[PDB]
Amino acid sequence: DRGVSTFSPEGRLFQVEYSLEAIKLGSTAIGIATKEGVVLGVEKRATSPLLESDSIEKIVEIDRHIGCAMSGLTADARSMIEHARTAAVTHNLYYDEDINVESLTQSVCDLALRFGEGASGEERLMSRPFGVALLIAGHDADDGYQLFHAEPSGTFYRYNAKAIGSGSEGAQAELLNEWHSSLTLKEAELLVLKILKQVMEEKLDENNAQLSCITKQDGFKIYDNEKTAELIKELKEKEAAE
Amino acid sequence: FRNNYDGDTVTFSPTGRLFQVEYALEAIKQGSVTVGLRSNTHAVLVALKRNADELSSYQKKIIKCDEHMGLSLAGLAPDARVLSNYLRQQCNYSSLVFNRKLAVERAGHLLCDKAQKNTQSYGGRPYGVGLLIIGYDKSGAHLLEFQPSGNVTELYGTAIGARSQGAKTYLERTLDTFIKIDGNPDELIKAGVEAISQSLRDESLTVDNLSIAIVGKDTPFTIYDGEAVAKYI
Amino acid sequence: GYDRALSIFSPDGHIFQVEYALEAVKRGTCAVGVKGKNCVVLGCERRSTLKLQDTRITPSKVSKIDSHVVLSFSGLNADSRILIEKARVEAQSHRLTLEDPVTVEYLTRYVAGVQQRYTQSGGVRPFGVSTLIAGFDPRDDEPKLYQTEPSGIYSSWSAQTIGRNSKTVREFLEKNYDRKEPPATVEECVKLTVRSLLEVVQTGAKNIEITVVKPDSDIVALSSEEINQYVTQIEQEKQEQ
Amino acid sequence: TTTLAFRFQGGIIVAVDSRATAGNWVASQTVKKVIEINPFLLGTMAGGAADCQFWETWLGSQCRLHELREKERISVAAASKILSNLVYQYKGAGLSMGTMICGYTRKEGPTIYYVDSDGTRLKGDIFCVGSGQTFAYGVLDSNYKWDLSVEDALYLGKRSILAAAHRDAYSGGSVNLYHVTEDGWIYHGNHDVGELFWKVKEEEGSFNNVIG
Amino acid sequence: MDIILGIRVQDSVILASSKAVTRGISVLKDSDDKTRQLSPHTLMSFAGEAGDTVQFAEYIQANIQLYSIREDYELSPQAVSSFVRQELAKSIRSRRPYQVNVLIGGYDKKKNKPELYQIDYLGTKVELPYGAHGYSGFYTFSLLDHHYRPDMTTEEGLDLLKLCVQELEKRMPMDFKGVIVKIVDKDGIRQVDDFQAQ
Amino acid sequence: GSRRYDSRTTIFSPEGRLYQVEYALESISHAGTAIGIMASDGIVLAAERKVTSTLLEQDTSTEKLYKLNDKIAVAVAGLTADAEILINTARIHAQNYLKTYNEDIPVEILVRRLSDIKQGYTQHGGLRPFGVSFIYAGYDDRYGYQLYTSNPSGNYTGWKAISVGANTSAAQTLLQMDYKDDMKVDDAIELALKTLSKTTDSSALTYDRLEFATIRKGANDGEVYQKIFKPQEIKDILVKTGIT
Amino acid sequence: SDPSSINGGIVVAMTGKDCVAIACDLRLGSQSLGVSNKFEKIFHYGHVFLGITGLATDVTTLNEMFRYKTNLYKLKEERAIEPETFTQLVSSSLYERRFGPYFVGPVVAGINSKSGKPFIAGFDLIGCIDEAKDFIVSGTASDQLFGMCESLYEPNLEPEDLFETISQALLNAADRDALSGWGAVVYIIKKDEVVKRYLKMRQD
Amino acid sequence: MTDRYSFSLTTFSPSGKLGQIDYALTAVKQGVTSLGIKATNGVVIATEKKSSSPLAMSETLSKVSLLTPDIGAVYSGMGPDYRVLVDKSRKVAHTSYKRIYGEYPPTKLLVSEVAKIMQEATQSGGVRPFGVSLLIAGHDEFNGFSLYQVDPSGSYFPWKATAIGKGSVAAKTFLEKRWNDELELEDAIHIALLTLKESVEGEFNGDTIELAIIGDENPDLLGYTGIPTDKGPRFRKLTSQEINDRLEAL
Amino acid sequence: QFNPYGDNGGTILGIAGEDFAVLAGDTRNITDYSINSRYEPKVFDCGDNIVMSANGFAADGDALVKRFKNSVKWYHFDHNDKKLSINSAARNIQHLLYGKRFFPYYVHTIIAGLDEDGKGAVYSFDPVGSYEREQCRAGGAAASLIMPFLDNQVNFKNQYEPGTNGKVKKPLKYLSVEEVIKLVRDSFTSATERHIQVGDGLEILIVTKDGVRKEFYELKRD
Ligand SMILES: [Mg+2]
Ligand SMILES: [Mg+2]
Repeated sequence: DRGVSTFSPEGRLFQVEYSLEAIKLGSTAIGIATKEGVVLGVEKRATSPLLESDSIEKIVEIDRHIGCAMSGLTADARSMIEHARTAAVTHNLYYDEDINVESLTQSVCDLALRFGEGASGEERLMSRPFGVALLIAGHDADDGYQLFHAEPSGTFYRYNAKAIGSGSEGAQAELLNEWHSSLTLKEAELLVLKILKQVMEEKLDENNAQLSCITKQDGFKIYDNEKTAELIKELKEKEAAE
Repeated sequence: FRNNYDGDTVTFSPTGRLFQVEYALEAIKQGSVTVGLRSNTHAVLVALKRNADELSSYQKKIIKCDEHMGLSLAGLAPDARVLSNYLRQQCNYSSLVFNRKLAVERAGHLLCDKAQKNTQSYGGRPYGVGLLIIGYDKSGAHLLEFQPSGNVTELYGTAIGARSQGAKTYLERTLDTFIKIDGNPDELIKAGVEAISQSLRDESLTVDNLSIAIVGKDTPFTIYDGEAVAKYI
Repeated sequence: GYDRALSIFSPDGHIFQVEYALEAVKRGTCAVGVKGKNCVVLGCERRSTLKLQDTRITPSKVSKIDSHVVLSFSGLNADSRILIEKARVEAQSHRLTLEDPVTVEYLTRYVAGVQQRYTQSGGVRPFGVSTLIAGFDPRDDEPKLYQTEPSGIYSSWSAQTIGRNSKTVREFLEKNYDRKEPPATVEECVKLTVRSLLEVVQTGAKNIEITVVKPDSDIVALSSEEINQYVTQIEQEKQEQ
Repeated sequence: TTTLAFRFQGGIIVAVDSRATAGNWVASQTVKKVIEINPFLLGTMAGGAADCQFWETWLGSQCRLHELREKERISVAAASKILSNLVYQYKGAGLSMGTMICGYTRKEGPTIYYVDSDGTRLKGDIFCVGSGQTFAYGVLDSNYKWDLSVEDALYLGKRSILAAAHRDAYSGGSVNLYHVTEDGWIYHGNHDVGELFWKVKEEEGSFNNVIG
Repeated sequence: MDIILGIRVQDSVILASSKAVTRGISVLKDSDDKTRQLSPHTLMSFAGEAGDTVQFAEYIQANIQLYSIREDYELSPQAVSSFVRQELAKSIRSRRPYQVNVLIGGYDKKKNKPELYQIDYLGTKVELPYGAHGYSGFYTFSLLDHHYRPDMTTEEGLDLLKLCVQELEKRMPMDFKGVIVKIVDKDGIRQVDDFQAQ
Repeated sequence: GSRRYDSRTTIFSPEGRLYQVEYALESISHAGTAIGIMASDGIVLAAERKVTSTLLEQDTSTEKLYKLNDKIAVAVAGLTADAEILINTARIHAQNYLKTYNEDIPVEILVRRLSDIKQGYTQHGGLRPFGVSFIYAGYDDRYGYQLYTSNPSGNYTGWKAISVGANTSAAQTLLQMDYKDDMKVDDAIELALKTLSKTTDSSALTYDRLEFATIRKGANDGEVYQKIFKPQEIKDILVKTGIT
Repeated sequence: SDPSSINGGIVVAMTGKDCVAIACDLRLGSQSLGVSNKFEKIFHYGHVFLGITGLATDVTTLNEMFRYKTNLYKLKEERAIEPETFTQLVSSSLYERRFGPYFVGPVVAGINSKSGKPFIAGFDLIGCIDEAKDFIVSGTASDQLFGMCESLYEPNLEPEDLFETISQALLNAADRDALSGWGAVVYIIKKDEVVKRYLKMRQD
Repeated sequence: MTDRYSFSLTTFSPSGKLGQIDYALTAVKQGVTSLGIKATNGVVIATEKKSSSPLAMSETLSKVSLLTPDIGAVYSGMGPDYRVLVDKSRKVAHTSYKRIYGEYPPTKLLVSEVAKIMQEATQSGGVRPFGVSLLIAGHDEFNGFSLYQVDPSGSYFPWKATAIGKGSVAAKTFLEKRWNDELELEDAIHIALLTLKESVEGEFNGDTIELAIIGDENPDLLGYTGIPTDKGPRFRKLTSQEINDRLEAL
Repeated sequence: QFNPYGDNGGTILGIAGEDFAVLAGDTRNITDYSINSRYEPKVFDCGDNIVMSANGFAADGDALVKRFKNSVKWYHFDHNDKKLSINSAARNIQHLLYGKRFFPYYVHTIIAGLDEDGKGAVYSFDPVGSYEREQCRAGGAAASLIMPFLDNQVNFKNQYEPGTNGKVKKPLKYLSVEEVIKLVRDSFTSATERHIQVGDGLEILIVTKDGVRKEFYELKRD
């Protein structure tokens, strides 16, 4: 066999590509970023009807001003979120202010490539890349509402909207069309909800799709089933026309 | 063949090649393009930033290391961070412990030595990014090119990334001209932009697309992005 | 010193050692847990590689992590011992520093994280175990049932099972458990648990062991006999037809 | 210093003075000795300025983390034991702090814990802490009664600090009042002893060991 | 110091411990419980340095509770004590020894007999009919040396404790604010809610 | 590199089994048979020795029955050296428990601890397991007479009668045949011997090929006595039974 | 502060004609306050006896430590440890903590089961070994004991006689020391049997 | 850099064998013959001095080594592996015994110690088992005389007599006839000499035979007089001359 | 024994105005009775419109100032060129200071600047981190002399309105930069009259949205 930090003849880190694959099998997560907030919606994806849908945590709060949606081997995200939280709280402690979302995100990605078996570069103590990707969305005063996609490669990009997980290419394509500067929080909720509907195998309802948003006024809010259901209903009608 | 000797950086091929290092060099050729060129008074960096979708940002490719040094990256960004961060620390140490601005030549020497450790050590991995370094110091303007192999070279100018060869040849001719652009910042930049355009194919360099950085005599390493590069297209 | 990456990614995005650990889970005896309206029952079938055992001493499948939380598993028996102890300690530690016993969820999240951790640390293989952790949160009466797997993933269930033939018994539960009226009593819940177990245990009184957990530290393991009574009355809700 | 917090019918009262001294030198009279941790948790400070400010601001952080981690607001018991266990780890190094962690939670109700740098953590209904504690207790204990009205409580806590501010050289500046209820802490002002003493003397007719 | 007395009657162990915590010039609390139940039939009383006191107590509690669960059994009183002694004897040679003194009163359900052990911060252990830590012993041991009988009832032991308390309230300089009494017998541990006036 | 020569001793097969453990068990099955039979007033441990000769000194020999503490002993099946390593440490954990609590260590605790040391080699470290299996015979105030068994996977269980080593299925079947809840020590010995007699891969069961041990709680005393039978006594107990 | 004088206590042993005896007092106090009337200081591992004076917690610790060491010794060597050998074990176990000693003063008494000769010995807190043919003294009243023994003692006494000797020695020496007394116990050791007798003495 | 070989080099094969151990036993097989016979009043261990050239000096190589003044060891297999085992064995006899009890360790215990080391080489990460088997002979006040064999697996067993290496089987067979429990040392020496003769291919004399005994106490070898408990070492290496005198009585 | 500490005298004063704030300090540096320098500045511009002075043991003051500037350098690096607000600089310093709580930076520090709203701000620290925002504060040797003056002349303490039977406090108006500088100069001349460590020179750093301006006045050299 060969090491875990070996480069392919095409100039890529195997384990990184491979984890990126595992990420392709995850529940969809979509985030859209508007001048009124950022929406992050995800597909619960219960593997049995006896599983209590509400016990599916795929959208987490990092801080009052930063939320996050995951996609992939969701158990791998626990230590990432923790680090994200501690990183933000700690920042508030040392500087009496909120951490910039980029900064928070950047801190999370610093973990990414810290895997290996004695890689003479520092002390990399993790046996394999994270098998999950995150959608980090939040708001700070300097650069407004922001959405970030964080991959196990250490790179992260800022998107006006992005989809990760199984239905990514399709959803991404749809987003690409529907998105525009002057969108509104509700419109966004809808698109996420709509596009989720599309790529979702089972029929989207309040117990399998989860929406959340983050706004300057109220912060990271995970939408309660009842609020989301109303939107789902508001959608069947918007779609059931033309 | 290859498949037997490319398993790690601690193995030499029967030709005397280090494949992991070579494979590392490839991620650079995969990256976007960036160009560096210096006169006798300024050093500029122009780099084409690369988005992922028409719905995303254009990956930042230039990093300020000190008030007198900075670099544009080509390849694996993380490795760029790790390396620039190291360049930031060594610059800091010189200021703090000696009250001396770090010599680009020395900064170069230090980068080479850092990469080399990941090209002779087990379980480690070469860095996967090339770097264009510019800076002004006690001996004028400088531009340095860094490769994961550990090789660093000082040039009047150069370019790296996909299609780099365009600009690299362009400058190779444009030399006698730009090296004489003394006391005129905007021109060198222009020269840079022209050069960068020699390695294009996609679409013309735009606002979200371009990234330029300049350092010089009475000019601290400053990063110009978008709204401010408009006048340089 | 030993730090070889054992759980690693393969060309398709799978972590084999994690997946192979799931198999060792499938190879272990069944365990079921179903929660009532004021309780939670956890049943387990009994192994059969050799017999002439001393029923008195052998570590049963259901363990108390604390006076109000239990954990049953399916998988490498030895592997489970480590998770239990580690869970117990944290059960004590939590009491010491928060001055409040753990919630089943906390305890779950704890055990879960230990599993995840072993899937990405050098020198170790994942735990070949999956668990059902149930009980009631301090001062609350709403029953708790959670399950964890070698990947480290976890979540809750109205009823669930793990181990060999869990696919078959799950079905029974899926059909016989209505979320509109969970087995509203210790008795019917036990029954439903036994019925489910029967479908695969294959008529064996001494082959089943059931445990019931009620609020406020009331945890009781049924006698070989009381279960046998359930097996008996149950074979009648099949024979009277 | 001089700080108190006591429990009663309408909640908890927390009143502290605001003087900072460097020996006999009055370093300041505008120090906030109450740190508002979360909308239902207050921590009072007494001892080394830095020690308290620092470790209590920190406490605030650890409290927040708990929120993020468990989704539930930290109890006063747990909040307090953090500070306490922290402090106990540093036992023997010279930390100097005496503090009270007051707060309301659905589970515990109004609650007050005294935690000092020696590692003593105690639950109780009335605690006065600081160089002026005795002075505060004197006044506090004699007029304290469980069935006190919120208004009277405020005044009493206020008055007690006044007391200590007068007699204890090391206390003074101004009194800061806080009311902790079922719905959180409610700030009830900053009162300058410079003016409060005189008003109280005239209206109440006390402090007759002074003329004016 | 604070008061820690313990007296082993025929079918129980009664621990009496003072209700005051004083720091400097003020009595901060008048209702402290200087006791922790190690297990349903084992109670430990403690006194010493400000923090070390509860910290050591709760630590020993945690450890005994854990063992209780890992084995679904209750260690004999004698066991719990030997355990406590060793923790102490190891502490005495650490960087910062636990400066705590404890009395352990437990009902040994196997032997069906009450026991009382006195252990000091140095890990000095001894089993006794009655014991005390601090200055209290200086009065009570002679009082008990005289009024104590091996076949006393729980009630007789309580009255004996009463005498002790009285002598202490008469002759000790510090107002310790009374005591909290607890009886450890076959049916467990209970606190005599009626001692402030019996 | 170095990874090149690593066998990965703690990995899972596609079938969720542990190679090294499974392979160790196999090693053990070629080992002399050891048996443990629990009575109502005792426990018998008997073992058949592997590797014999006219010249081997049986007098001062003990290659299969070891004393862990005054109330517990073990019978070994596997590599004798790997055995001694685990024994020396088990003996120690016994003494620690004693010092700490001043009570002899409960048989199961000792057992569980040993089983935990084995499970380790199963999950981390990258070392080969110990090719050993144990039958523990012990007494304690909480459960009295106990017989347990542990193997390379670190799993343990309790038994009324059991065997480890070569021919387990044969012996087990014979034990399931003639064992009954209300047996007695002198009878279990006989059974133990009979069983060995029919599983032996040799001609006849001789004294020099056996190791016998009993843990009796004699009535006229109180202290649990551990008697590791001496050669002459094996010969005797053997004649009594009639194997001769 | 002097660790060796907090608890108080004494131990002494003498050798006789095919016998040895070792005795001690039962006091355990905390400076002036007598705390226990039942604190024995003589222990035995098989047929070897160890008396330990000094700080109680250490006496206890050392006992537990030598039970362990002797227990394992028997399991590995398959015979019970002898005096001559246990002595060395004691010495070395003591020297092992040369710069942070156990404040104790052990005494070893026994009869070699192989040779049958009487053997006794004492050590300072760090291991110096004093092997004497006559007597060994130890404790807070060591001076007193040395006085008694040195005078009272005479070679080859019979068990019955030695018991007197050792007893008077202990008894009297204890009465002139504030920290000792409160009961006494004497062990007469012979190959075959060992008899333990308690003594009646001043309870002040 | 650094010994990254932290995994076992001896693992289990699917047939339950420990390859490296069996292999070490083969290496032993290829080694010269060495034997040990136990008498009622002594023990002798001997072997052949395979002078690997006539230019080499035989005496400057002790295949028979004194471990303590009452214990010896001889081997068959890879000499270097042996030499280092003697060093360690000699050290352990002090660190784990004479420095704690003031007396030398008993044969079985010392043997027990040696064995433990060998075992470790069978399981520790990064090493290969020792390619030797040893015959350790000694005496101790409480066990009398003994003779032990220790294999690369780390197993040891006591013998009335045995031989190891090349001509093991033949020798084991020759001993089984001659041996009996009333042998006085001189006779065992004799027997050992005979047994050795049959394995020895060419020259046979005191310059090619290394035979040592563990017998009576020898005060003339103590080096000092004045202490009546230390009676003298029981291990004696026989001289060339002493061997010949017994050879000339074939 | 080696005494790791020393005292280099000096005195510093900071005053926050409505849309400015100043941080003045004397220029003398001494040791025991000798003058080390008549001109060795101790009030510096740290970038981001923040002036700081850590007065006491110069070695420590220097080390502190160095570590902070650098903290500002890295704040830019790690947080994409964001400007360190004064409140944030303060808290940062608390940590710098408290990190050495068991081997303190024997200094009394102050920083001045404009807050997020543009209003003047001064913050002062205890050698181990206690800090607070204030209207004015002096630190160093002549602190005890100057402080009372400021309470009076800057905060108008004890001053009441004429003819009100002392029942109405003087209107708490806010001084202009011009007045503030007058006060700074007086506070310093006074301090130089009575303290042997204060003198030689006074350097004031004025801070407004327009940056940082430096003013320098001579003081008595005896
Ligand atoms: Mg007296
Ligand atoms: Mg002058």
